[PDB]
Parts: sequence; C-alpha cells; structure tokens
Amino acid sequence: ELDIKESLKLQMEYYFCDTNLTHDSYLRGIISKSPKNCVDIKVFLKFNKIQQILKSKKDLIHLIRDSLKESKILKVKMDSLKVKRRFPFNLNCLIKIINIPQGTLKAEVVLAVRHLGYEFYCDYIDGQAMIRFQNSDEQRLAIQKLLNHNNNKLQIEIRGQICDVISTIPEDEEKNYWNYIKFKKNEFRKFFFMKKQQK
Amino acid sequence: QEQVMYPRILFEQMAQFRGKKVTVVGNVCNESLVIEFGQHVVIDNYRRVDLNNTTKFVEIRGVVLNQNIVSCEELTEFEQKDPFDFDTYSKLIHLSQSDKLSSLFTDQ
Amino acid sequence: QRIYSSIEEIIQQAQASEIGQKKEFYVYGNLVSIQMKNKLYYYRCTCQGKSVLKYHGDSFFCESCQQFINPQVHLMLRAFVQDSTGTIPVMIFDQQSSQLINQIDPSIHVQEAGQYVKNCIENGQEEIIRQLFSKLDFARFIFEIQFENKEFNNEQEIAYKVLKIEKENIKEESKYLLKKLEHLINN
Amino acid sequence: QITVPLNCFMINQIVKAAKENPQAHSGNHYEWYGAFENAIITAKFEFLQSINDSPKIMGKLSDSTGCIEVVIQKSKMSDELPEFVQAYEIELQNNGNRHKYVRAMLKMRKNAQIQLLYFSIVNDANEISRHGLDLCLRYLQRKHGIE
Amino acid sequence: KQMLTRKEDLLTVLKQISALKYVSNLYEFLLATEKIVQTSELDTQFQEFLTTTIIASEQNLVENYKQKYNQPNFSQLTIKQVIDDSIILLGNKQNYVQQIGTTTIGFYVEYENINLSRQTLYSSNFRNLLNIFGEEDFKYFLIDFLVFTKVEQNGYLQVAGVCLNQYFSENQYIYPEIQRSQIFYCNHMGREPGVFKSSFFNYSEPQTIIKKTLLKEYQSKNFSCQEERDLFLEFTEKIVQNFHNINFNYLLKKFCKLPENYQSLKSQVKQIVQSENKANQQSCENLFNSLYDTEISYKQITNFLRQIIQNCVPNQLLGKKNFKVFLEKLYEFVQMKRFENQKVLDYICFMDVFDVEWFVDLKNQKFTQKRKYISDKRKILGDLIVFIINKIVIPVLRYNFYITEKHKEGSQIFYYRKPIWKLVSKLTIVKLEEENLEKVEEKLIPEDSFQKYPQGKLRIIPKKGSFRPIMTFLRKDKQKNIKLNLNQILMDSQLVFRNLKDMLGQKIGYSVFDNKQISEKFAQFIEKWKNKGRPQLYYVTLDIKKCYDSIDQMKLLNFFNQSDLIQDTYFINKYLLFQRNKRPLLQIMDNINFPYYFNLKERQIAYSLYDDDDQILQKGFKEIQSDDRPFIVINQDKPRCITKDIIHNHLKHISQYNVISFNKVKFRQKRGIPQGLNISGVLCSFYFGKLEEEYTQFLKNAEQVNGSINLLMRLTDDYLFISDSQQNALNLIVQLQNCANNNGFMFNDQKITTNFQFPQEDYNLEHFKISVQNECQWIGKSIDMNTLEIKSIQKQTQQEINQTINVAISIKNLKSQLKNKLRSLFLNQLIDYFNPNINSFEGLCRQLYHHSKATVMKFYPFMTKLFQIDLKKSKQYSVQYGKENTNENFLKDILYYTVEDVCKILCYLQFEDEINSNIKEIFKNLYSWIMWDIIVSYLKKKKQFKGYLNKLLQKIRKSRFFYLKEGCKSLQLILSQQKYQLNKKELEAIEFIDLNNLIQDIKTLIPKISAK
Amino acid sequence: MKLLLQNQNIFQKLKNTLNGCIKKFYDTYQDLEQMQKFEMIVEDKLLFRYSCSQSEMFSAQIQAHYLEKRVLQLTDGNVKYIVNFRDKGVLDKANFFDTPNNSLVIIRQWSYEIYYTKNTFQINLVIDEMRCIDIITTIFYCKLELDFTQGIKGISKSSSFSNQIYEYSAQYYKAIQLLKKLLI
DNA sequence: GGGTTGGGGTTGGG
RNA sequence: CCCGCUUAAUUCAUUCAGAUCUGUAAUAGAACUGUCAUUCAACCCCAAAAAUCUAGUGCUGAUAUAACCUUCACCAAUUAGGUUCAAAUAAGUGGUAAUGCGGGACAAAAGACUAUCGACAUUUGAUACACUAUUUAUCAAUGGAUGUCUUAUUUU
Ligand SMILES: [Zn+2]
Repeated sequence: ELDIKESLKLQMEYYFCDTNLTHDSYLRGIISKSPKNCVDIKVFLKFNKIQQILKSKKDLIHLIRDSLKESKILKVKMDSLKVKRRFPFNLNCLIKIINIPQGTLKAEVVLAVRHLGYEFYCDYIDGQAMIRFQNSDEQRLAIQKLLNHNNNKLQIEIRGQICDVISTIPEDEEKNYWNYIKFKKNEFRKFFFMKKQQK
Repeated sequence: QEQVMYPRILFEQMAQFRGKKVTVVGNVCNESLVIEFGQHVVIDNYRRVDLNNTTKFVEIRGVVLNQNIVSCEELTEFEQKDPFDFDTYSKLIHLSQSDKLSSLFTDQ
Repeated sequence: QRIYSSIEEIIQQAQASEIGQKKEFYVYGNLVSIQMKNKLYYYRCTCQGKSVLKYHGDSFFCESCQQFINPQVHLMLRAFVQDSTGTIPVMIFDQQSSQLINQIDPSIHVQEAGQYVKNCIENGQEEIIRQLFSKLDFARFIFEIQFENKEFNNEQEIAYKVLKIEKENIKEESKYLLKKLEHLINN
Repeated sequence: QITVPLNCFMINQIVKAAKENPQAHSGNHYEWYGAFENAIITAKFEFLQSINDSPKIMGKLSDSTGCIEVVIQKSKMSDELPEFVQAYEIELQNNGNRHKYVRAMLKMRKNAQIQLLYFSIVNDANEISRHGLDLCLRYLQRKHGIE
Repeated sequence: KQMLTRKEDLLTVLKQISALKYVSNLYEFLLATEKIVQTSELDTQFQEFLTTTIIASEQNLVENYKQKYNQPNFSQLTIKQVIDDSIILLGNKQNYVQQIGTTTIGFYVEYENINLSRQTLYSSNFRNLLNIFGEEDFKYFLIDFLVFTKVEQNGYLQVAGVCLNQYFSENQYIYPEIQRSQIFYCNHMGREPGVFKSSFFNYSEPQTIIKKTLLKEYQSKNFSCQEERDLFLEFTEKIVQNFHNINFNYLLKKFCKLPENYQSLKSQVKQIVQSENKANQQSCENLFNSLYDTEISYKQITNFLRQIIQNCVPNQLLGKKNFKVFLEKLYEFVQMKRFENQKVLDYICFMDVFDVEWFVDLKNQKFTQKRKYISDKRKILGDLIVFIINKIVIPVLRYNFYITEKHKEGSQIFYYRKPIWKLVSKLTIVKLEEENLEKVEEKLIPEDSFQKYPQGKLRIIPKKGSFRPIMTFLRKDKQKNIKLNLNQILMDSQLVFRNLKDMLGQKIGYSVFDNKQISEKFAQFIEKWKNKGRPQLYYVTLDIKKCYDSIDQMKLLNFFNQSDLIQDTYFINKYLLFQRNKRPLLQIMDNINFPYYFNLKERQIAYSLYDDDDQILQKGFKEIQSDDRPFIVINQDKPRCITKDIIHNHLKHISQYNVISFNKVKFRQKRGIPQGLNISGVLCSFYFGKLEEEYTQFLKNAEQVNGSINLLMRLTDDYLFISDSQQNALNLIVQLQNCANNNGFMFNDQKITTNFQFPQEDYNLEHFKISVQNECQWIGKSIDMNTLEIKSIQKQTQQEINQTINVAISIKNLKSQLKNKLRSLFLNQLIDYFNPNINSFEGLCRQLYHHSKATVMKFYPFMTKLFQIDLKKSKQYSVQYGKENTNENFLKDILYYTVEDVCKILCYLQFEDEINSNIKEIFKNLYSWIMWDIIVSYLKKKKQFKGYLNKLLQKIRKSRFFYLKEGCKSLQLILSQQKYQLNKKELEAIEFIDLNNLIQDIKTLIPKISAK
Repeated sequence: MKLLLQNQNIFQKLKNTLNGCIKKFYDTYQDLEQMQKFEMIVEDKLLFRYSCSQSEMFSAQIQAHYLEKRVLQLTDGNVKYIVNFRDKGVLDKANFFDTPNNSLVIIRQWSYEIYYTKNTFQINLVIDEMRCIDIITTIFYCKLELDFTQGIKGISKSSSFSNQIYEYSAQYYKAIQLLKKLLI
C-alpha cells in the first residue's frame, strides 16, 4: 500500500543510516562482502518488523523500488534487484633405519618410505634414520609390507642399494628420543621467547 | 720402363724349357723351400722356414735349372683358405699356349 | 644344378618380352651405388597390413589386424648390379638388404636393421649410414635376379628385382668361364 | 666405354701402337676392337717412391707378362690417402712388407698417365685363373663382335 | 637507421650472412690465387664473365688454391670429363647443383633429364675458365664453392655448389583434434531423428559388442590397468542405454522448432515443382526469403546440445565441476566461424584432475610425484573429451542440421533444420534445371571420357533472394585408375593458358588480372590527364550477368583453333626461386642464415621450342621484378610436354560432357564452362576479349582523331570506362549493348552506375536503370573523379569486420604468428595503391589513416583471444617478460616492432634512394605517429587495456611525436648548411612539411585527413 | 623422359608435311608440256625440295651419325628414324656439348626432297638446322624404325607392328603413286 | 614386394 | 558476487528408395522396413606477408589549446563534472544473461594466550618429477603462522 511503502522506506532508511551500521555494525558484513556495495533485496525479506508492514516477491520488490525512488539516501536504477546507497559512509611407535649409503640426500630416504602413503617424521644422519609416526595402527599396517615377508628381512631400496632397518628402538633410547622431541619442541618455545624479548 | 717377362708353364713343360725365365705356382709340402705341384714335388732356393706362418700357397718367378730345381727371384704367398683348383689352371695355361690366343699373353 | 647367364643376356631377353612375363636368372655380378635420394624404409604390420593408418605424435594402428601395433620398419634399397658385360638397376627388399647391412657390420641384427637405419637418419646421423653404404661398393656376390615386364600408369616398363644374395665362390665361376670359352673355341 | 679385362703386356702394346700411329680419331678413347676407357687387372701392386710428387703417388703393377706404372690420387682439401690404399698400408705393415696380388679397376686415357681408381687385396689363386679366362673370353667376344 | 634501399648487389647481401666466411667475384679470386695477373690480356666478354660471376665459400680457402709452381697448367681433357670426375668425387652426397638430373653408378655418371643450366656449365666461358684453372683444381672448385652466374639484369643462376634450398629447413605428446569440419555440409536426412545408422549407438543393437565397435578407445595406451578399461566400458554402456531413452521429436520441438507455417511452405514448393509451365518469379524470391528466415539461433542449438548431453552421459565420468565447465565451453564451440576450431587444451587447462573420482594409480604417485600423476591423467581426460565431442556432438549436428554460410555474410555460420534444407534443395533443382543444367542418363556420355575423367559435385550457398551454386571437382575415381582430380589433370593446360594470359593485356582486348597492372594503367592515364590540363571527367560501370554460363562452346572452340598466340608444342620446366623479402639489411647476432633475407618459391613454366626473344631455353625462368634487388634461381629435373591437341581434347570434354552429381542423381550443363575449374578464369576473359575487340574499333583511334583520352579496363566480369567526352561513353554503352544482343548475354540487373544522365530514349536504352553517383565505386575502390586518386573501401562496424576474421592462436609460437598476422593485415591491400604516382602526399596520409583504422578493428579479436590465456604459467614467456603483467609487455613488444617494420616498408614504397635521409626520417616518424595515434585512441576505452598498457602506448605515441618534431626542426639547419641541392620531389616534400606547420603540432593536418 | 618425347606425336608432323609436299608439287607442275616432262626426269637430281613449316619442330636424341654418307639416326621411345643432313655445317652450327652421339637436339627446320631413281621415285628427308639442348645417356631399345634412305622398303618395313607406321607407309605409297602418275 | 607430395591456413578482388 | 540443491515431456516433421492395403478416373489416405559416402569430408583463379622469433627502441623531455578520472547488471557506442602525471562521488543510447531456496560478522591497533606445530606459515635460492597455458616434494635460509577472547546486539 501507499502508507505501507512509505513506512517501508522509512524503516529501511532508519536501519540504513551508517550511524546504525556503526553502533551495531550488523549490516557492515553485508556492505563489505557485497560486490560493489550493491546488496540485493533478498536479504531484506529476512527482517523481523519489515514483514509487519505487509498488512509475488517481485511485487514487494517493485514497491520498495518505488519507495526508494521517492527517497534520496539510497539509490535504485533499471528497476534492478539489488539496492545501494548514494554515499560511501566508511567511518606409540617409532623405529630406525640403518646402513644407508653415507652422504645420500634426505629426499631419497624420505620418499622411499613415503611410498607407504602415511605421514612420518624422519631424521637422517651418517645411516641412522630415526623415523616416528603419529598413529599406532599405521605401524602394524605398514610393517606388513615394509618388512618384506618374501625375505622376512627389514630392507628398503635407496639409490640402487639395499638398506637395513630395525623394527623396535630401545626403551631407554625411546624415552630419550621423546625427551629430544621435547627439547626441539621446547626449542620452538625459546626461539619465540627470544623473538618476544628482542624488543 | 723395363719389361721382364715371366710366362707360366705346367710341370712337364718344365722339362721342355730347361733354362729360361718363367713363373710357376704350387702348394707347400710339409715335412730350402720345397713345394708339391698338382705326386711330384719341386725344390727351390728360398729359406723354407723364412716365409710367414699362415701362408699355404706360393707362386715363384725365376729361371728353371736342369730339372726339379728352380732359383726363385720373386716369391708370392697368401693365406688360401680354399683348395686350389689345378685342372682349370692347366686349361688356362694350355689356352695361353694356343696359337689362336698366343698373340695376347706374350709378344710375337 | 643351376644355369647362369650374364647381364647382357638378361637385358636382351628383357627388351624382347611381352607384358605379363616374369623371369629369373643367376649372375656372378657385383653390387654398386646404393642410391639414397629416396626414403630408405617403409612401414608394415605383422599380418600383411596393406595400408597403415598414419597419425600424429608417432601414433600407429593397423587395420588388417585392428590392434594397436608396434610399427615395423622394412628397409628397401635401390642399387646397380653389374659385371664385365653390362649394368642393371635393381631394387633390394627387407630381407636381402638386412642381410647386406649385417654382413658389412655384424653388430646390427638381421631384424634390427631397419630400426638402426631409421634411428640413425631421424636422429641426425646420416654420415655413418653413408659411409656404411659406401663400404659395400664393388662387393662381389652371386645374385638371383628377377625381371617382370609390367606396366605402370598405362606406360610399359621393365623392372628388375633381386631374390637371393649369396657369397661368391671363384672355383665355380672359373669352371663356368672355362666351359663357356671351350664351347666358344669349339665353334 | 665398358670395362675390359686385360694384362700388362696388352696395355704396353696398346699404348705403344697409340703413340706410334697418331693417325686415329681425335678422341681420348683408345682403340682395341672398340673404344674402351676402363680396365680390370689382377697384378702385384707395390709402391714406387717417386721424387717430390705431392699430389700423385706413383705405383707399379708387375705381372707374368710385363710391367706398367700407375698413378694414384689424393684428396685436395685434406692431404691424406684414400681408404682402399690406407687398408693396404695397414695390411702390409702387419704382414711385414710382403707384397700380395690385388684386383684393380683403373681408367686409362691417351696422352696422360694411367690412374688407378680402386683395388682390393686377393687371397685366392683361383682369382688368377678367373682373370685369365675373363681376359681370353671377352677378347674373343669383342673380336667376333667386330666381324 | 637501417632503412630499405631499392638497389642492392648480391655481393653486398652475401657478405651479411654469417655462415659464409668468404665471398667475392671470380676475378678477384683469380688475382688472389695468382692464376692470372693484371699485366695479362683477356677479351672483354671473358673478363666481364669473370667480373660478374660471384662465388661463396664457408671457409677461407684462398691459400689451398695458391699457385703451385711444380707443373704448368696445360689441359688435354674435355670439359665433360672434368665435370664427370668432379661428380664422381662427390660420391654418395646427394645434394649438389651440378648433380641435378643425373645418377652416379660406379665410376660412371649418366644423365637422364633436362637440367636447363647445363648450357652454362658447358659453354665457352667455362671452357676458358678450366683452361685457367687446370683440371686438378677445377674438380674441387666445383665442390668447395657456391657459384652464382649472372644471366639477367639482376637475376643470378646457381650452376655449382650446395643447393641453397638445403638451408631452408626426444619427442613430446600431442593431444587429439576435434573434427569440427565434419559438421558442415551434410545433405542426408533420415525418417526418424537421431544419428546415422552407422554410428555406434545403433550398431546391431551387451557391453561386449560395445567393446567390438569401440575397439579404438577401449584399448588406448593411456589406461594404466585393465581395471580402468573395464570401468570405462561400463560408462560407455550406460551412455548407450541412456541415449536409447531420448525422443528427439520432443527435444527438437522444444528448442529449435520448425516455423508455424511450415506446411504452407511445403505446399507452395510442391506446387511449384508440379507445374510444368514456368511459374512466377517474385513469388520465388519471397519463398526463398521465407525459407532463409527460418535459421536456428545460436542459443537455441546450444540449449539443445546441453540438454541432450545432460541426459546421455553420466555426471561423474568427468566430474561435477569438469562437466559444468564442459557444458559452459560447448557454447563457444557452437558459435565459432567456418575455419575456426577449439583445442583440447582449451578445456583441459580450465579443468581439475582430482575431481575425477574413478581414477586409479598402480604405484601411488598421487603424493610422491603429483606432477607426473597430473600429466598421466590429463592424457586420459583429453581422450575422454575428444570421445564425447567427436562421437556425440558431431554426428548429432551433422545429422539433424545443415550448417553453412550465407553469400554476403562472409565467414559467419548458420544452422538450418533438415526438412527446410530439403525444401530449398528441391526448389533450387527446379530453378536450375530450366536454364542451364539438365538431368542426364549415363548412356549418352562416351565411354572413353567416362573412363578417363572423374565427376564433380554440387553445393548451394544461400543468397539474398536466390541461391548460389558451386561445383567442386575434388573427388577422384579410386576404381578405374583415376588418381587425380580434374584440376590436377588440367594443371598443364592451365600453365599454357597462363603463358597466353601474359599476352592479353594489350593485344586482343582490354583485360586486367591484378592490382599491379591496374595501377600501371592508372598511372599512365593520370599522366595523360595531367598533360591535357585536368578537364572534367565522366565514367560508366556495368557488368555481365553469369558470364561463365553465357559463353558459347562453339565460338570458344573456334576462337581456340584459329588463334596464333597458342603454339603447337610446349615444354614445361620446373624450377625454384629465392627472392628478396622486406627485411632491411642488418648493418654490422652472429647466427644469420639465408631465410632471414630470402623467400623460397617453387615455380613452373611452359616455354615454346621457337626462337622466342625471351630466350627461356638459356635461362629457364621468366620473372618480372619491381625493383633492382637480386634473386637466385635453380632449375630442376622434372620436365614435361604438352600439345595443342591435348588442350583441344580437354576443352571439348569440359565444354560438352561435363557431368556433376548431386544427391546421387546426375546433371549436365547445356551452355558455358563450369566455374570451379582452374582453367576457366582465363578462358572467360579470352572469349569476351575477342567479342569486345570486334565492337570497339573507335577507341583505337579516338585518341588522335579528336584528341580525347579514355581508359577502358575489365576484370573477368566488371567493366570500367573513364573518359573525357560524354559522347564516347554514350557510344561505348551503345556498342556494348549491341554486342550483348548479338552474342547472347545481358548485363547484370540493368544497373549502370554512371556519372552523368541522359535521355534513354534516343538510344533504345529505356530498359536500363541508370544510377547517378559522383564517385567511381569500382571493385573495392573509390576513385575520386575530381582528383582521380584511388583508395579502398573499408567496413564501418566491429560486427561487419568480425564476420570475416578467423582467429587461430597457438601457445607454441605466438611471437611469430601474431607479428606475421599484423604485418599481413597492414600490408594486405595498402601495398599496391600506395603508388606515389597515383596519390599526392595528403592522399597517401589519408589512405594510411583509414586503412590503419580498419586494420586495428580487424586485429582486436586476436588480442582478446590472447588475453584468454595467462602466460605466467609458461616459462618460455615469463623468463623473458617477467612474472607480473606479462601479457601487457608481450603485446606492447609485438605491436611496436610490427608498426616499425610497416613504417620502414612505407618509406621504401614512397621514395627513391637519391632522396635525402632526413626527409625519409621525418616521414617515417609521421607515419608511426599516425598509426600509434589510431591505436591509442581505439584502445583507450576498452577494459582489458585500460589499466596499465594504455600508459605504455601513450608514452610511445608521445615519443614518436617528439622525434618527428625534432627531425622537422633540425632539417631546417641541415638544409641551410647549403651543402645539399634539392631536386623537385624533395622541394615538394619540403612544401608539404612547411605548409601544414609540422614544427608546432599535427593539429593543422588531422582535419585534412580524418575527413571522409 | 621417354614420355616427354612420346607426347610430341611426331607422326602427325610427318603426315602434315608429306600432305603439303604432294599438294604443292602437283599444284606447281600442271603445265604437262611433255617435252618439259621428259626434260625434268633426269637421274640423280632433286625434282622438288619442300621446306617444312615452323610448326613442325620436333626434338629427339642422336643415337649414331655417319659423316661420309651424311646419315643421322634419331629416336624417341618407341620408334627410331634414319635420316640425312645437308652438310657438316649442320653439325658444326648446333653447339654440341661434348659429341654428336648421346645428345638431345631440337630440329629447327628440316625439309623433304624428291629424287627420281631406277624405274621409280624416292622421297628423302634432310635435316637443315639443329641445336643441342642437353645431354642424355639412356640407351633406348627401340623395337621399330623407319628409314628415309631406302625408298619404300625403308618405311614399309615393320608396318604390321604399329598402326602409325602402317598409316604413314600407306600415305607414302599414295604419294609415290600420284608422283609416278602425274609426270609418267 | 614400392611408386608426385600431402600438405598447413583461411585475406581480398572476381 | 561467491557456495550446495533443483529446474521436461509425447511426434514440430518423416527426403530417397523397397514391399503391402484402401477407393478412384488420374490425385489421395493407412501402416511397415533400409539408409552419410567412390572410406574418407573439404570450390577455383590472381594478388599481399613469411627468422629454427632467448633478437632486436632515440625503452623514449609533452600538444593544460593536454592527458587522465568519475556512473548498481555486463559489454560496446553518445553527453556532463573534477585532478594535475595520478584519485574519488555522474547522465541519455544499442546489444547480451537471467527457476526458487539457504549462508556471507572480525572490521582491526594491539594485549592475553606459554594452545599449537622439530607435522607452524611464508619468503626466497638448491635438488628431484613435470611441462603446450601444473594445482607438488625435500634441503637450506628466515620468522611468523594458526584456533579463542576484549573493544560488538535481527526495528537487523
Ligand atoms: Zn595388423
């Protein structure tokens, strides 16, 4: 209706005033995320009291378009669907590989085991390749093929050579390796503390 | 430059010349080079052992002595891995001696 | 036992033949001047594929079998067989040409020949092929030469083909010349 | 212009008659029952160390009938030797300088030396009989083709 | 700078090629090697032969040929023997000029063909040269060197060395191609819609028989495991089953439906076919227009294809997003012009591989080697897309639609329903079987011709109010041993008729064939017009209607038999030519071979055994050059013979028993010669030249009987008669209409586009409809009858221009393709009527202005297609132009360099060499400024260029303006130095520069140029 | 190369020139003053020399020449011809590359010549101008030939083996018949 | 038992 | 503007050829079956350009009488107003796409996180595998990255 469209334009202007979108900042997301600050009318139908002015979505679309063409704070052209304002108004398992050809790069040994298909962390040093996992099931699921039952020998192919590996590291060495992962993981902590202290 | 003729003859014709420059060919006889023709063998002057090891066949240019002995002036050898035919060689020599073809090999 | 004939008799009995006649002879010739201005090979399937579907990207697919095939190279040369009487331009096909290529260089296999030639050519190594072919000049042989009085594009023409290429044996050629010359003097 | 097999004595007689009777046709072709330009011959090839001859390397072909003197050629862009003679040098160095018969095709024109186009080493005496018979046969063939 | 000069010596040009280490004439080479001495005597002929002959060598070999004093140079051999010994020395090497038309066997070389350059090797000059060298050095001079001997004012002939045409020449994967060209011209139509009965959807129909009919896809070499093969076979069986559940009738009715009054049109066409007596005419025009106004729009068939694919192929076969992208690109696939096409990469580079779910890997490289996995799966996705397109989209279009282009629309594409095209075919058969074609039974044709020549085919192009037939003779009879189409049989007679054509320019009529001849005639007429004092001019234009169907076979054969311009026996020689291109000499990076300068062209020619004055028997070629720049020719060993009797037989056949097929029913002409043959284009001009010569006697003397200039030109069809006396134009029209009445043809549409008006009653010309205009609009030209300056007519709207450009862009060699395309699109038509004799200075500037304004619009689609691919992902271009905004710099580079080359070529075309250099520089800068101004003003409004490229282009244009001003400002001082004396043209140039006030700005000139 | 010379259709040229010869001959000698007719028939003296036109310029390959009997032999694929030439100037004018034999010539102009011999006539062919255009060395094995220096037997030989030779021999016989019937 | 040499590209007049 | 789902019904017509049926005055109507084709489809003449394109600028000081910038669909043409070597607010024309439903709070100058990660995240160089317009991996270097809270109320 005429009074209905007038009240609709009045409420849309009262809720479109940048002071409201600054004290509440609700419509700020719709304003920013809009393509060119031209939001559509499909977000106006989700209002609470706007439906109370109802007393065929294109019909109400054209009604609001008329009530906006009679207004000046906002803008509407070509009877399009979107609407816009005429001002910016801004403001437990780990093992070890051994007998690796000395000097071989990290890439070969890490990919030969990444062939497993499951993640792991590897530390290489001249032969000793300490490998650890995050999941306990993957150990028993992988040893079924990495420990080749054809030979029943823990052997991996690297750079054209056979290399040995152990299925269990000592328990005291396991505790020391856990404490070493703590050392390096707490080393991150001391790094970051020094970075926070340099100023 | 200098024409040193050296015709070829059979074994019997060696007795017909009795001193002249000729060229005769033969196969080595295994035990003073000595070679068997064609069983009749002929003896010569070259050092029997001096020739190379692989060589099995020989051709000599020289003057024929009284009989069965010939001083060799030119010595040719080759590793003939195949049995040297003889009857065709005799036919060729006889045709060389033929009157219809004598005007090809030697003068007159 | 066979009966031989020189190149003159072949050229004669060829230029006095009506269309549709084929004939074979045996000659004590020798090969020379393997031509190289043509292409030195062609493609053929294993099942006597007449036409091979050509593709791009070196793709191949036969039609007499209708399976994806590994293309086979049959090399065909062209050279001249001559003698103390004449000369004849002949064509050499896969088997004979491979036999020759293998005799001059025993490393290459009788079935590896075409692939060797094609790889040398396409890679950019023709000098080696040129020298290899040059090493065959005046190589004595025993040939079985076939001639056919066919007709192409309604134009009569004589073509010579080589069937058997064997190593020579002077002991028999000598006897042949001797008997021929005996017959010649006797009459 | 076809190849003819003949021996050294025939070459000597032919060149002698050519140099003695210049009242022939004014063509480089010799005359022996026809106009021939090439020749085939099996003979005892041996080098002939001439004096200060850069391009040419004189040779010699002894035989059971006479003796001729041939000339070889060498590449101009590279002062080296052809293949068929390099192989002969190698083979002669191996056996320790023992001269062998060879079968040679050579081109002879008049009022010039006798070049040697190609030759191959022979290791079979049946080649000698083959060459003699070829000579006689082709001679008879040309003679009875003249009549 | 490195401008283009109009005169060059082959010795100078050869010095620039880096491969050749030593080049010189033969005389200096003989003085260097001491083979002769200036104190000796040599006749003039031999000394000139030693001075002009040029030799080249890839190595400095003057030392190896030094005179060895060991033995004097007395030669006893002939020349043939020395050359034979040289060819023997070559051995197995198979590319040498002295080796053409011969074969080496053993130690004997034999000649088997006609190398027309042997005359040069065995002449007396080469005999004396052999005497000078001696055999042992001649035999290697014929090998180590390249010997070009001058035989023509500028043309050289190569007689010895390596063939120059030998200097003009690990793998990767190559995706298949989508056979788009299959969709265009299909005249078939079945009872029920769908696809052909030979397609795999209908083959004897079990996945087994599908494997049987898809034996080309089930066993590709991209499927890793048999598992994948079976997995894909399942999808194909589901595709087939889904296809058999489509009712094409409802689909066609929904999107692309027949008109509302189709039954009316069917009845009208059936009625016109039935009536034996001739029907009306304008009704047929209205019916053709009502039929052609039923073409299916692009959106309609696009929706049709999307809808038929959506319910024929499973979604996951390609992936949820791959399928979406594919359906989106299908539109672009629909609306592309005739000779355009899409590449598989267009789809691939915008799709994702990890979206296809049913893929598998034998080794688990999805994490180790991700790139190799993406490659190995792209190699499968591409084949999937090619299969989909070339097995569903192509047959459906080819079967249900007829796709072709309109007469005037150019290269645009149009889709017609199948029934409507069958109606058009019926109506055209009716409208064509009454005038010239007629049905025929294979009884009447003689069997000798029937087994000798092949047949032809008919096509129909829709026209405004009628059709346009086309006869194509590409087919050949595989059976009966016919391995050549009819054009390949008539090639030799076409060569003879070209030889004839070279003599019809001035002997038996008024014919023209190319823009060079037209421009020469115009230059002469403009000279005479300026001589007489520029009086008023009149003109008249008219054209025969359907010439090729109006010529009488009897009169043509009679004119053929009794002509003396056609000899009895001709020999055909084939050779090849290296001519000079437009690259300026690179003043002296060190890798410059021949093709940087010379263009290779393989040519044939037919000469006569007579003692003709062209003496082709000595040279072997006939080239008419337009400048004094060298060119090389080498002959070839491929001669042929042709006889007037064979040409007579071919003419009689193609003029009497020419039978062409259509819809498997045969037709045969009744009068005229078939357009579509290579030979007809000259035959028509000859036949009409005879007739028009019979009736135009008064023009032969009307230049001196009363002192009146008058030009008369004619292409195969169009006349143009410019004159000074209206009476001559009236007499011309009268005589031409009289000849038309006498011989049986009539002029097209009775439209005479004259310049004056006159009472059409005093001459019985009432039936003509005179149209009066004030500018001669001849073939794509606008001759201005007040200044008689010529230029072309350009389209005005971006759509009209786009209708005739087929873009084809490949990432492989963009840099060359785009530059060549610009160079051509500039120099296409402008290069001929840029003659400084025809147009004045302002005329040339205006012509360049308008032509550039047209060519920029022509080029624009190439730029918009280039921007559709990002180059940063291509190392080949990112290493050279950067990683950010690389397209901008690439386009700027190609634009700049092509514009510079075009400016240099224009300066070459406008001036001579005697002109000062500063004038050339000023005009080069002026043309560069004009072109850059046009480009900048045309692009400154677009979007893809608005951001950053326009700044570069504006900078370049401002720089060119500044350089032009600076040259114009320094020319005054340089001339006032008085060291230089000016000819007349330089004074004209100065007058043009100072009048328009090019010191301050171009503002005074643009009004005189942009005015249309 | 064999086809290039084959396509020349030389026999058409020979037929046309023979036709022109006999036509002009019995056109120019219709006086029939029997005293002059007896005066004309003398042994070994040309009765009529007809030059050929400029359209009959065929080419061929020289296979063998003879300088004492001035004889030339040419060939083209199938057929070979035996003809004469006017003098040594004919050879020395055509710039031969190496030698008369084995070279491709074009005949700029030739001529027919009519002789009276024992009891009958004889029509020869004389080549008057040549030019060497190239060298070709390809022995052609011509099955059949025609000799213009042996009267009627020179042509009528091998007449059964080819239609063209049959027709030309027939025309030659008709020509000599008309010849002997006009004067005698 | 092989055989012009199959092309790539597609503007502007007729 | 982005993301997920969805978008429908009988035949608008049936050329050519073959075999059936129905009545007739020459037509018609019913219903059926086979189907691109010389294995291939592409019209011709003439004229213009031609690098194995990592190889190329006087890399550019000009005419505020100038050059840029400004519009809610998109693009391409027409008018208004500002700026001084670059930045933000417009108005008439012509063509092109348009079913509905649902989501679009970090906005940021930091503070707190000892939450995190030798499995953090960038940046570069090196090495692999790839390349016709690849969306990776390891090493080295480097320091910051992540998830939560505070400055915050659907008349939105
Ligand atoms: Zn097969």
